[PDB]
This record gives sequence, structure tokens and C-alpha cells, in this order.
Amino acid sequence: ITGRPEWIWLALGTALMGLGTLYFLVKGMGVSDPDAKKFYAITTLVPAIAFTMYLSMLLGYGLTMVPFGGEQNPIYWARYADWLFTTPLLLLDLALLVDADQGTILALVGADGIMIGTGLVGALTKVYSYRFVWWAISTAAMLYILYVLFFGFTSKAESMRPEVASTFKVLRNVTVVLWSAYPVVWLIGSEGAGIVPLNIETLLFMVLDVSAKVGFGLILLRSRAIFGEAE
Amino acid sequence: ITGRPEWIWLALGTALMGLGTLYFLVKGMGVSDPDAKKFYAITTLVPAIAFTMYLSMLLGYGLTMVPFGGEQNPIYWARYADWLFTTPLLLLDLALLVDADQGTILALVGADGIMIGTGLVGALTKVYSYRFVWWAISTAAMLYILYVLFFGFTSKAESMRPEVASTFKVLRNVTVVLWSAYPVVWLIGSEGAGIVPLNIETLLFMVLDVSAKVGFGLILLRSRAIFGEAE
Amino acid sequence: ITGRPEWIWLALGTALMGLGTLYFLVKGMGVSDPDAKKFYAITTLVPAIAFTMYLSMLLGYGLTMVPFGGEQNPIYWARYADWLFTTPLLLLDLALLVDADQGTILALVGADGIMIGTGLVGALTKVYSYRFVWWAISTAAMLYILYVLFFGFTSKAESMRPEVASTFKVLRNVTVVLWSAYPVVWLIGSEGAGIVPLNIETLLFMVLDVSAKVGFGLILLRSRAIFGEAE
Ligand SMILES: CC(C)CCC[C@@H](C)CCC[C@@H](C)CCC[C@@H](C)CCOC[C@@H](CO)OCC[C@H](C)CCC[C@H](C)CCC[C@H](C)CCCC(C)C
Ligand SMILES: CC(C)CCC[C@@H](C)CCC[C@@H](C)CCC[C@@H](C)CCOC[C@@H](CO)OCC[C@H](C)CCC[C@H](C)CCC[C@H](C)CCCC(C)C
Ligand SMILES: CC(C)CCC[C@@H](C)CCC[C@@H](C)CCC[C@@H](C)CCOC[C@@H](CO)OCC[C@H](C)CCC[C@H](C)CCC[C@H](C)CCCC(C)C
Ligand SMILES: *C/C=C(C)/C=C/C=C(C)/C=C/C1=C(C)CCCC1(C)C
Ligand SMILES: *C/C=C(C)/C=C/C=C(C)/C=C/C1=C(C)CCCC1(C)C
Ligand SMILES: *C/C=C(C)/C=C/C=C(C)/C=C/C1=C(C)CCCC1(C)C
Ligand SMILES: CCCCCCCCCCCCCCC
Ligand SMILES: CCCCCCCCCCCCCCC
Ligand SMILES: CCCCCCCCCCCCCCC
Ligand SMILES: CCCCCCCCCCCCCCC
Ligand SMILES: CCCCCCCCCCCCCCC
Ligand SMILES: CCCCCCCCCCCCCCC
Ligand SMILES: CCCCCCCCCCCCCC
Ligand SMILES: CCCCCCCCCCCCCC
Ligand SMILES: CCCCCCCCCCCCC
Ligand SMILES: CCCCCCCCCCCCC
Ligand SMILES: CCCCCCCCCCCCC
Ligand SMILES: CCCCCCCCCCC
Ligand SMILES: CCCCCCCCCCC
Ligand SMILES: CCCCCCCCCCC
Ligand SMILES: CCCCCCCCCC
Ligand SMILES: CCCCCCCCCC
Ligand SMILES: CCCCCCCCCC
Ligand SMILES: CCCCCCCCC
Ligand SMILES: CCCCCCCCC
Ligand SMILES: CCCCCCCCC
Ligand SMILES: CCCCCCCC
Ligand SMILES: CCCCCCCC
Ligand SMILES: CCCCCCCC
Ligand SMILES: CCCCCCCC
Ligand SMILES: CCCCCCCC
Ligand SMILES: CCCCCCCC
Ligand SMILES: CCCCCCCC
Repeated sequence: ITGRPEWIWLALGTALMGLGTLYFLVKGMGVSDPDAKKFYAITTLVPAIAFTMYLSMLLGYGLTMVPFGGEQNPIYWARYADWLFTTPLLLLDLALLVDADQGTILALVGADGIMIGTGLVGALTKVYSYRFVWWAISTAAMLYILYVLFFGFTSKAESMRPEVASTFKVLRNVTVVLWSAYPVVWLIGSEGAGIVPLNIETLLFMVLDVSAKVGFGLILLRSRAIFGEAE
Repeated sequence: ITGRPEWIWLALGTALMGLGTLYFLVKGMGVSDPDAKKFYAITTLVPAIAFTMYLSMLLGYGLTMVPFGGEQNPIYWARYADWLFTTPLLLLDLALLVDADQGTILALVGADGIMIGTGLVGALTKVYSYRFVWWAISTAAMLYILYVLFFGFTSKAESMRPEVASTFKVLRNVTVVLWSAYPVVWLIGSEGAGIVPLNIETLLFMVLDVSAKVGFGLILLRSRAIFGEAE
Repeated sequence: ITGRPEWIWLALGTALMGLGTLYFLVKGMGVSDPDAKKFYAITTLVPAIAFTMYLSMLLGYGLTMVPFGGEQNPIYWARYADWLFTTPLLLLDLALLVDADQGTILALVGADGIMIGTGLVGALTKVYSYRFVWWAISTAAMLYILYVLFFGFTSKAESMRPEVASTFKVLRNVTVVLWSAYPVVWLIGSEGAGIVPLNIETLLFMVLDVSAKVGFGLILLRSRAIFGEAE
């Protein structure tokens, strides 16, 4: 484990995702509202999945070597197995908050799968220049997601209860800022141009992951928007 | 790329799926009917997924070598990753058109997963004679799907609006004819008996894919069956 | 095939899953109740999936070698591909029986995916002591599932029709007893401590699989709880 300088950030990430999972699990014990139960189930699964994948990276299972640039490059593939399941769950939290229609939910989840799937292909591609073709396709899929979150959901939240509109607006802004950083870290990190070393890259993804999952969840599960209007 | 004679058909397929995706995306911009939005989302995702997998084959990522018959045989595995997601989406288009019940939808999607999954196992199997055992199981799963589309959905469409009944009947006939060709191309192509060479096999799958996805989508999204009855 | 002593139990399992699939398929022909159709579709898919994965193990495709303990250990990875899809389908049978809320269904299916996913990682892990870390995480996920089936569903079934309450109680008890045996067989078998040899381990999993899928299905599909109350 300790033979890799980035191990400290993988261990911290593992701990923070595990602690986040347990807090949400305990906090959700005393909840019977069927609407609130939906948000607790979605939001608790997110850091639980991330916990297992951070642990796999810490123990060395989620790491492979990819030859490109005449070098064997360490690629943590477990990140994409994490994101494949956690990013659509996070979008479902937002879509259920605004009572989005089914067709829009399917478009979001499908574009998200394309985003993560093409990012994985780009991470494992051995022809250096082709890695950035996949990065560009994946980034186009992300821009579609961000467009929908702004010019489809925002207008839908305003016609909703005030507390669900204000909570959505906050979580929307958090998501757009944090998610946009991921393609940048990829491009300048060891998967892309190799400007930033792997140990610093790992620290950046850990800050982003914890903020986008545990920070996101703390804002959502403390809001009254997750409960139905009741007397 | 150009070192493979089949590259021209992979490049054409990539272009036609990309163009198809963009047309459906633009055409769906001016749509607010929640029913129509469902069909546009399903139908636009189909060629978008196929685009990415054709590109992976063009660039050489979606290709592996499988030893059988005393030879290293080029097997494009990316086809099955495509079909795993696009064939159930196409069946969902048909099932939603006739307002099929949930139990029937699950049976269709499950049989479809078995069809594609066993076809993938057959494509990667190293014992030559066993490849055709998997082909037979996969073909049995397809025949179940075709039976349901005829002796379960057809009777359901007649009790529906006339425009949804006539549109379903057309898309049903297109699907049964085109899908039935796939097991035949597999059997006589490089995955099976090896009668037809890979470059011709690739041309045939490209014609079938574009017809079953973009041609299918053009018929559906030009129909009024996708809109609810409104004044 | 016959070069492996466990082949006899893989062949028996294949036959019993295939026969089970055909019986459920025939029995479900004469069913039009939309509620009953749901249970028949879920319950017939379970042994059909298991059939294909037992066949892959029989023919040698679903087997790999994992080095640990200074030895190349035969690991049947196809079991986890089976369980990944069949265990959530079995939980869906139970959840639909008691009309569970959506949030609870998602929590069950998500915990089940974590259970199977971490068990697969543990089966393929090359550092011997780490294999049991994954076993423990997977077992914690199972205990969560069992808790929900007892202290969330049981109370919900009592407020239901008497026949659905008594049928659920029976299937609940069958599930908790049979599922609990799996982590024990893993721990003492070739994936874990290696006390029980592989051929005996394979026999035990076959008895458990057939009971948990075909036996489970025979109890459910003979009950009147799967039909709506009708005159
Ligand atoms: C509606 C939305 C959900 C739609 C989703 C969008 C999606 C279509 C976007 C594209 C996804 C696609 C790129 C997934 C590729 C997975 C692949 C990286 C797995 C590893 O295989 C890659 C190479 C080794 O580098 O295999 C070496 C050769 C091996 C012999 C490969 C044989 C196994 C194949 C991988 C079998 C295909 C399985 C499916 C891809 C499983 C789904 C994986 C997940 C990442 C989507
Ligand atoms: C309700 C419906 C959706 C049900 C679906 C029906 C489905 C059950 C039908 C059978 C599907 C099954 C054959 C999928 C097999 C995937 C497999 C080809 C992936 C590549 O692995 C094959 C060998 C190399 O040749 O791995 C070499 C050895 C490696 C060490 C393998 C270890 C990884 C395992 C593959 C882990 C299992 C992952 C799941 C199979 C992922 C789903 C893939 C998709 C193709 C279903
Ligand atoms: C809501 C719920 C459904 C959530 C589900 C819970 C889930 C997150 C729990 C953890 C699942 C995770 C451990 C799955 C790992 C699959 C992995 C074993 C496949 C084989 O790859 C392992 C190594 C060889 O030993 O690959 C060698 C290196 C290769 C180069 C690997 C590159 C391919 C990657 C495997 C791509 C990721 C694909 C996804 C993991 C596909 C889903 C598989 C299924 C088992 C979940
Ligand atoms: C909890 C994890 C989250 C919210 C991860 C989000 C990840 C992304 C938005 C990743 C995007 C990428 C691109 C847009 C292209 C480059 C490759 C990716 C996958 C890093
Ligand atoms: C857009 C792609 C489509 C509609 C693909 C359809 C593919 C099939 C219907 C494939 C069927 C197969 C068999 C029936 C057995 C032989 C292997 C397959 C997977 C080619
Ligand atoms: C039809 C198959 C069924 C119902 C299989 C159930 C399997 C389990 C409940 C497996 C559980 C495991 C653990 C709890 C940890 C050890 C590894 C597993 C996956 C065997
Ligand atoms: C979206 C965030 C990207 C900003 C990356 C900042 C990295 C600064 C760290 C110093 C770079 C290390 C280079 C010298 C080793
Ligand atoms: C009462 C609110 C705080 C509860 C404690 C939460 C502990 C989980 C770890 C959170 C750290 C990361 C927060 C986002 C920066
Ligand atoms: C379902 C369509 C299958 C028909 C295949 C027709 C192939 C004819 C092309 C000529 C065969 C090439 C053999 C000589 C190289
Ligand atoms: C107005 C209808 C035609 C629009 C142009 C569609 C261009 C997408 C490519 C379609 C070619 C394949 C059609 C099926 C044979
Ligand atoms: C949950 C069931 C686990 C019980 C396992 C009993 C196995 C007894 C078979 C004899 C053990 C073989 C050891 C000598 C070869
Ligand atoms: C009339 C009920 C029996 C029908 C025959 C079922 C045959 C399928 C194989 C069942 C054997 C396994 C039963 C569970 C132990
Ligand atoms: C194995 C991959 C299957 C999933 C394909 C994605 C489409 C799923 C459609 C689900 C239809 C709704 C069923 C109720
Ligand atoms: C990782 C594979 C999980 C999918 C298994 C297929 C069954 C899914 C059941 C979904 C139940 C409906 C939830 C609302
Ligand atoms: C185009 C939709 C408007 C909202 C999206 C904001 C774009 C942020 C740019 C992200 C940069 C990634 C490289
Ligand atoms: C048996 C259901 C009737 C409709 C299915 C038509 C069968 C077409 C044969 C396809 C040939 C594939 C080898
Ligand atoms: C803790 C929830 C109560 C019901 C679960 C029964 C636990 C059975 C123990 C299984 C042993 C697996 C190692
Ligand atoms: C080795 C660098 C080659 C540059 C390729 C950049 C491709 C980016 C595509 C974005 C449209
Ligand atoms: C090398 C050819 C061996 C023939 C096997 C055919 C199997 C087909 C099974 C269809 C029932
Ligand atoms: C080689 C045996 C090492 C023992 C590790 C046991 C780990 C079990 C963790 C359960 C909390
Ligand atoms: C609940 C605390 C979980 C912390 C265990 C993971 C941290 C790795 C320490 C080496
Ligand atoms: C929108 C046009 C997309 C065409 C790019 C793919 C074709 C491959 C050319 C080499
Ligand atoms: C319907 C009977 C299915 C039996 C075939 C599988 C058994 C393997 C025999 C070698
Ligand atoms: C993106 C930063 C999240 C901050 C988490 C703190 C929330 C406390 C209510
Ligand atoms: C299967 C052939 C499809 C033909 C596509 C043309 C549709 C234009 C309306
Ligand atoms: C767990 C044992 C199941 C027994 C199956 C027999 C059911 C006949 C109704
Ligand atoms: C009005 C809410 C502002 C939230 C933005 C937070 C950016 C990290
Ligand atoms: C909408 C604000 C985008 C912020 C992008 C930050 C990328 C590091
Ligand atoms: C009555 C519609 C006929 C459609 C069949 C088209 C076959 C390619
Ligand atoms: C229902 C007509 C089937 C046509 C099969 C064509 C196979 C090449
Ligand atoms: C295995 C075939 C079953 C025969 C019919 C059983 C009575 C519905
Ligand atoms: C009251 C029903 C008892 C069922 C338990 C069966 C254990 C195999
Ligand atoms: C609730 C009874 C548990 C039985 C466990 C059996 C494990 C072999």
C-alpha cells in the first residue's frame, strides 16, 4: 500500500466515504415519509458505492497499467466503475426533486452513461492522440447534461413549492461547478497531458468526490424539500 | 486504421450513426408533449450509443483476437456492447407504443439480454463446436421475442388508436425482418462457419444496423402516434 | 469437461435449471391477469439466467485461475454474473408481493449489488488476507438486506390480504435460511479457507441455487397471492 505516494489520499477518501455512509444511514433511520425515503435511499447508496471503490484503489485492486507515450502508466480504472453508478444516482436526486418527466430522466441517465463510458475508453486507449478524441466526446455529453439542468429543470423548479425550488437551485449550482472540474483534472493529469503528477491528481479527485457526494448529500438531506407537504 | 480492409464500412457506419443522432437531436428540440419526449429520448440514444461503438471499432479498440480453428480470429466485441443497450431500447419504443404491461416489458428485456449475452459468449468461445451451442440458445431467445411481438402486442395494438396501430404494425414488420438477418450473418461470417469474409460481413452488419436504428427512428418520429390525443 | 471432478454437479445444475425454466414457461402460458404476469416474468427469468451460467461453467468458459497461497486456484467467476442479476430479481418478487415503496426497493437492490460486487472482488483478489476483508463487507450488505426483509416488510405484509401475508412469510423464511448459507460455503470453500474441496463446494452451491430459485418459484407461482382480488 504505502509504496504508492498517493496512498494517503486514497485512505482519506475511503474513511470520509465510509463515515458519510454511516451518518446518512443513521440519520435515515427515523424516516417514514415515502417521499423522504426515496431521497435517503438514493443519497446513502452514493457514498457506499464510492467507499468500496476507494477501498479497491487503496488495496491495489482497482489499478492497472496502460502503455502509452512509451511508458507503463498507472491508471485507476475503479474510478469509472464508481462514477458509472453514482453519477446517475446523483442526477436522479435532482430530477425527482423537480418531478421531472420520464423522457427527460432517460435522456440524462443515457447521456451520463455515454459520458462515463467514453471516459473509460479514453483512459484505457493505447494510442496517445486518440485518448483526447474520447475526452472530447465525453465532454460533449457532459455539456448536454449541464444544458438540461439549466434550460429544462430550472424552469420546472420555479413552478414548484418554494423550498424545493430554492434547494434545487443550490444543488444545481454545486453540481455544475464541481462536475465541470473533473474533465479538467483528467486532461492535465496522468490520464491526459501528464502536467500534474498522479499523487496531486489523486488529491484533487478526492476533494471533488467528497464534496460532490457527501457535501451534496448533507445539503439535500437537511432540506425540507424531501418531505411531502403534510399537516 | 486503413490496414484493415473493413475500415471503409466502419467509417461509413460511424458517419451515418453520428448524422442520425444529430438529426434526431435537432428534430426533438421543439417538442413539449411528455409522451413524445419519451420516444425522442429513447430513439435518439440508440444511434448515439451505436456511434460510439462504431468509432471504437474504427480506431481498433473494440477488436480482439480469439484462437479457434488453429487461427487467431479477429472478433469485434464492441458490437455486443452496442447491442446490449440499443436492442432493449428499441423494444421499449415498441412496447410503449402499444402501452404494454410491465410484466411483458420485463420478459422482453430479459430475453433480449440473454440473446445478446449468449451471443457474446459464443463469439469469445475457443472450442469451435461450442460456439454454435451458444448461437442456438441465443436464437431461441430471439424467437421468443419475435413470438411476443406477434402474438401479444399485435392484438394489443388493434384495441388502440388507429394511428398507433398502423405505425406499430409497420415498425413490427421492419423489426422482425431485420433482426432475423443478424443470426444468419453471424453463422456464415467470421464468428461462425467463415464462409463470408470479414470485410463483407462488416458491410452487412452496417446496412442492418443503420436500417434497424436510423431507418426505424425516421419512421417512428415522423408518426403522429407518439403524441397524445390533444385538441 | 469430465476432466474436472465437479463436472457432475455442474451438469445436474444445468439440467435442473433448464427443466425449471421450461415448467414455469409452460405454466405461465395460460395467464392474463396483469399482476400475475409480473410474477411469472420475474420468476421465469431467474432459472433461465442461471441455466446459461451453469452451462458456461460446465463447458469451462466461466472458470479462471487466480494465484494466491502460492497456487493457481480455480475460481468459477460465472457464479457472480448469475447472482448479479438473479438475486435482485428474487428480491423484487418479495417486494412486489408486499407492495413495498420505491425507496425501499432501491435500497434493497443497491445493497444487493454491493453484496455481489464485493464478493466478486474478494474472489479475484490475489492478496490472501484481503479476500476476507471483501467477504466481511459483502456479509454486512447481506445483513442489511435480511434486516429489511424482517423489520420493514413483515410489518407491511400483515396489513395486506391474508393470502399474500402467509405466502410472503413462507418465502421470507426460505430466503433468509438459504441465502445465509452462501457466505458460509464461500468462507470454508476454495474461495476462502480451503477446508472443503471444490467438488463438494460445487455440490453445495448447486443444492442452494436450485432450492433458492426453482423451489422458491414453485411456492410462489402456486399461490393465489400473485393474482389480484377479482370476482
Ligand atoms: C443507456 C446507457 C446506460 C447507455 C450506456 C452508454 C455506453 C454504451 C457508452 C459506451 C460504453 C462502452 C465503452 C463500455 C466499454 C467497457 C469496457 C471498457 C470493458 C473492458 O474492456 C475493454 C478491453 C480492455 O481494455 O477489453 C478487452 C477485450 C475483452 C475480450 C472484452 C470482452 C468483454 C466486453 C467488454 C463485453 C461488453 C460488456 C459491456 C460493455 C458491459 C457494460 C460496461 C459499462 C462500462 C457500460
Ligand atoms: C435481466 C437481463 C438483463 C439478464 C441478462 C442476461 C445475462 C445473464 C445473459 C448472460 C450474460 C453473461 C454471459 C455475460 C458475460 C460477460 C463476459 C463476456 C465479460 C468478459 O469476460 C469473459 C472472459 C473472457 O472471455 O473473462 C475472463 C475472466 C475474467 C476474470 C472475468 C471476471 C469478470 C466477470 C465478467 C464479472 C461479471 C460481470 C457481469 C457479467 C457484467 C455484465 C456484462 C453484460 C455482458 C451482461
Ligand atoms: C446500484 C447498484 C447496482 C450499485 C452496484 C454496486 C457496485 C458498485 C459494487 C462494486 C462493483 C465492482 C467491484 C465491480 C467490479 C467488476 C470487475 C470485477 C470486472 C473485472 O475486472 C477486474 C479486474 C481483473 O480482476 O480487471 C482488470 C483490469 C481491467 C482493465 C478492468 C477495466 C474494465 C472495468 C471493470 C470497467 C468497469 C465496468 C463496471 C464495473 C461494469 C459493472 C460490473 C458489475 C460486476 C457491477
Ligand atoms: C462522485 C463523482 C462524480 C460526481 C464524478 C463526476 C465525473 C465527471 C463529471 C467526469 C467527467 C469526464 C469528462 C467530462 C471527460 C473526461 C473524463 C471524465 C470521465 C473525467
Ligand atoms: C441495432 C442493432 C440491432 C437491432 C441488433 C440486433 C441483433 C440481433 C437480433 C442478434 C442476434 C444474434 C443471434 C440471434 C444469435 C447469433 C448472435 C447474435 C447476437 C448476432
Ligand atoms: C440464486 C442465487 C442466490 C440466491 C445467491 C445468493 C448469494 C449470496 C446471498 C451470496 C453471498 C455472499 C456473501 C454474503 C459474502 C461472501 C460472498 C457471497 C457473494 C457468496
Ligand atoms: C480544476 C482544478 C485544476 C487546477 C490544478 C492546479 C494544480 C496546481 C498544483 C501544482 C502543480 C504541480 C506541478 C509541479 C509538480
Ligand atoms: C451536523 C452536520 C455534520 C455531520 C457530520 C458529517 C460527517 C461526515 C463527513 C463530512 C465531511 C465532508 C463534508 C463536505 C466538505
Ligand atoms: C441475410 C443475408 C445473408 C446473405 C449473404 C450473401 C453474401 C453474398 C456475398 C458473396 C459471398 C462472398 C464469398 C466469396 C468471397
Ligand atoms: C427528411 C427525412 C430525411 C432526413 C435526413 C436523415 C439523414 C440521416 C441519415 C439517414 C440515412 C439512412 C436512412 C435509412 C436507410
Ligand atoms: C452451510 C453448510 C456448510 C456445511 C459444510 C459441511 C461439509 C461437510 C462435508 C465433509 C467435509 C469434507 C472434508 C474432508 C474432505
Ligand atoms: C407439480 C409440481 C412439480 C412440477 C415439476 C417441477 C420440475 C422442476 C424441477 C424441480 C426440482 C427441484 C425442486 C426443488 C427441490
Ligand atoms: C443488461 C442491460 C439492460 C438494460 C438496458 C437499458 C434499457 C432498460 C429498459 C428498461 C425498461 C423498463 C422495464 C420496467
Ligand atoms: C447491477 C445490476 C442490477 C440490475 C438487476 C436487474 C433487476 C433490476 C430490478 C429493478 C427494480 C426496480 C427499481 C425501481
Ligand atoms: C452549455 C450549457 C451551459 C451550462 C454549462 C456550463 C459549461 C461549463 C464549462 C465546463 C468546461 C469543461 C471543459
Ligand atoms: C415463432 C414466432 C413466429 C415469428 C418469428 C419468425 C421467425 C423468423 C425466423 C428467423 C430465422 C433465424 C435463424
Ligand atoms: C440482523 C438482522 C436479523 C436477521 C438476520 C439473520 C442473521 C443470520 C446470520 C447469517 C450468518 C452469515 C455469516
Ligand atoms: C497528441 C495531441 C494530438 C491532438 C489531438 C486533439 C484532439 C482533440 C479533439 C477535440 C475536437
Ligand atoms: C463443428 C460442428 C459441430 C456441430 C454442432 C452443432 C450444434 C448446433 C446445436 C443446435 C441444436
Ligand atoms: C490470513 C488471515 C488474516 C485474517 C484477516 C481477517 C479479516 C476479517 C475482517 C472481519 C472484520
Ligand atoms: C468507519 C471508519 C472507516 C475507516 C477505514 C478505512 C480507512 C483506511 C485506514 C488504513
Ligand atoms: C458529423 C460527421 C461525423 C463524421 C466523423 C466520423 C467519420 C470518420 C471519418 C474518418
Ligand atoms: C431440457 C434438458 C436440458 C439438459 C441439457 C443440459 C444437461 C447437460 C448434459 C451433458
Ligand atoms: C460543496 C461544499 C459542501 C459544503 C457541505 C456543508 C453543508 C452543511 C449543511
Ligand atoms: C427499413 C428501411 C427504412 C427506410 C427509411 C426511410 C423512412 C423515410 C420516412
Ligand atoms: C426450499 C425447499 C423448497 C421445496 C419445493 C417444493 C415446493 C412444492 C410446492
Ligand atoms: C446561491 C447558492 C450558491 C451555491 C454555489 C456554491 C458553489 C460551490
Ligand atoms: C458555471 C461555473 C463553471 C465553473 C468551472 C470551474 C472549472 C474548474
Ligand atoms: C405493411 C408495411 C410493410 C413493411 C415491411 C418492410 C420490410 C422491409
Ligand atoms: C418474417 C419474414 C422473415 C424474413 C427473414 C429474412 C432473413 C434473411
Ligand atoms: C416440462 C413441461 C411441463 C409439462 C406441463 C406441466 C403442466 C402445466
Ligand atoms: C412457516 C414456514 C416455514 C418455512 C421454513 C422452511 C425452511 C427451509
Ligand atoms: C434464521 C435462521 C438462520 C439459519 C442459518 C443457517 C446457516 C447455515
